[PDB]
Amino acid sequence: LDKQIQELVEAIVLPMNHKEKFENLGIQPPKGVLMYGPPGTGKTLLARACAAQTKATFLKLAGPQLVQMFIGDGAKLVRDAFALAKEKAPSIIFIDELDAIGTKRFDSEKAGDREVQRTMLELLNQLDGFQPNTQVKVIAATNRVDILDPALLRSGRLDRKIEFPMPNEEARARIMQIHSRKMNVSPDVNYEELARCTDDFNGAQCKAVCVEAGMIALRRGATELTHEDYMEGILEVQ
Amino acid sequence: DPTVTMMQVEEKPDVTYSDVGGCKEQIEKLREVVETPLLHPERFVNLGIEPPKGVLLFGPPGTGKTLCARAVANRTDACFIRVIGSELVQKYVGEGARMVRELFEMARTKKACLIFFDEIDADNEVQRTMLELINQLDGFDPRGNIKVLMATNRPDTLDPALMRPGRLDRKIEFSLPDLEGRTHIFKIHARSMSVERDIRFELLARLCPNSTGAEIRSVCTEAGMFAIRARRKIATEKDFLEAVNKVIKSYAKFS
Amino acid sequence: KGCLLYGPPGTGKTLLARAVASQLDCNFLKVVSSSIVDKYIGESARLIREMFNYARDHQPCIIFMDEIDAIGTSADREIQRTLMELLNQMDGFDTLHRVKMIMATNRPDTLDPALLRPGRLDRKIHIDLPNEQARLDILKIHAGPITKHGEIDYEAIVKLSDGFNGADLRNVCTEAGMFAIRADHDFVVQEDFMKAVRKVADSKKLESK
Repeated sequence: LDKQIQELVEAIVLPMNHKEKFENLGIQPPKGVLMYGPPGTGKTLLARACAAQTKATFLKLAGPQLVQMFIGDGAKLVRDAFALAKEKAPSIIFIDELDAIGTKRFDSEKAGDREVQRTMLELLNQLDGFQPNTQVKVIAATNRVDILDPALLRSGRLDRKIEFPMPNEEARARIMQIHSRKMNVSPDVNYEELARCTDDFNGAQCKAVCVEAGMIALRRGATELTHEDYMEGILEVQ
Repeated sequence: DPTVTMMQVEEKPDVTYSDVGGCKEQIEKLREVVETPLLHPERFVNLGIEPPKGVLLFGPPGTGKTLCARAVANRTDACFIRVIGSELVQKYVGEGARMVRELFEMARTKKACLIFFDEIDADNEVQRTMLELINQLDGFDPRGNIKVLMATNRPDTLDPALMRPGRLDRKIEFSLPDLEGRTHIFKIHARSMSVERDIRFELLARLCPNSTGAEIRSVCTEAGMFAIRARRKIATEKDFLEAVNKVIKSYAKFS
Repeated sequence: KGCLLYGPPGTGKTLLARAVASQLDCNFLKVVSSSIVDKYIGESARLIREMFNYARDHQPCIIFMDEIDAIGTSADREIQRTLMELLNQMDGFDTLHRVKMIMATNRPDTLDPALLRPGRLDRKIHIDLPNEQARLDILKIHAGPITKHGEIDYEAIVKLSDGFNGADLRNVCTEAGMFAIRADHDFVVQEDFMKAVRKVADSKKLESK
């Protein structure tokens, strides 16, 4: 909500408001942004937490949503998302876990991920093949850089690949002050030990750590969350 | 009004908290989520982000249909709405969405009533009910703070490997049988037909080691069937002792 | 009915199909390499006669096959089947004047020696030099609407960005314009232009797998 508002808000407002500069300069805006990197940032709950902060329309689109038991439904959901998004009011679409479906095996005999690459590369067909992409874009993100799709190098495709490293004390302090920017924070949380113990913990698991900190705070007697309760929640879940 | 609507409302307060024994840690971890968030709503809103959503109860049956009964009895006198899993998989599919939306509408009529799904362990006809069931429980349309708990025997893991890291958490077990825990279930079976209090409960509880809640429920059930069969007036273990050791040993052979 | 444009050094010929397709295409019919999964028993014959039968029924048909390296034991038997269907498609009594396709790949060792046989890929031209004069031409006739500083050199930007395509160089210059529009100015110092050429072009060289 705090450490990413310029690329987001500018990247969603400029293709509709800055059209005058687009006609005066002849420059198209970027379309795809990739919020990749090692886990621990919480791109799902924090990116979705920022989609409501965009104040625009939002439409959910997850992994098991596109993948159906029947065949041919992937194109139906792609053209449906282009009906509501491309035809209806401008909505925001944020997908996640794109690297797990970007596998390119050598043996073409049994792989569902390549049919997910038929729907996915069909969307890339409807983005590279369709030049007028000034309307609703496509936003994707991955939790690992093990198998990166090499065919994502285009302005309409995922171009602005913003790398987010391991959530160090500075980064964990940023996303944790975004996650704890409104709640009752006592003036004694140094965030040093508890931000150091947050290893291999995604933003959802760190939110669960915040809940577990929100559990014993009734029997501790203090109505405000303390410093040691975070690491107590870490050592409580694992 | 279908039978599921008139039967869906829970009444007749069943087994109470007096059966606290054995698995006390997890029953507290699931009691502080059904009792505390509704009884003390102000210090959970002022305490931080949101109160705990719920837990999960899978694994062995053990003392099933007794802990949800405990959650019904220990209610704050505002009875909640529970759903059985047998209504999900039935003939003439498609009505599951109208049902799962009409019970949420009844929850809106009942000032955000708590919704519980019992025995979830009961293929597009299922994919629509589980994907739309996630789109309704995990959706913010009805409510996101009422109740989420799946107490069942089998998890039927279709997409929990990636749908577990989120609003649902606290992977724990259901219960486990102990030696000294059964005397509380006997103490709540004292609330049944008047049994002669001269028979010590520990004497009946120490002669059935490693007996789950269903096995002792079959003790106080088959002992009742063979008690009314004997055509007597009062229940004494000197008469149906063969029913007791027969029902714990003949059933202990395979279970 | 088919042409092969492979380059042993470098990759990015799919962006060349996007250069010809972005210059003059006029016929939209795309086929992706992810439609030959063949997870079933195998019936690609009716898919070839059906889709190419629709290519017979439809006059606008220009195909661009890309990313064929990863799809090239019975791993090769399906390739011999679909290839025998290709021979069935441009060796029978077929309307060859209406069909048009282009195959692309990424490596010079996975060039499908079965496809290297004539009849399948007739016209094959190795690209050892990415047409520096056609690249300079594409920059001269694509550098019109983009406004830059007065002091500008074309041969320097051509020489610093090579190996992929001239339309990719157009993407480098329009990328420098996409940064100049972020710096809310029409003409700026060429330092940021060299940062877009070095960082963006070298980022393409790094992530061009």
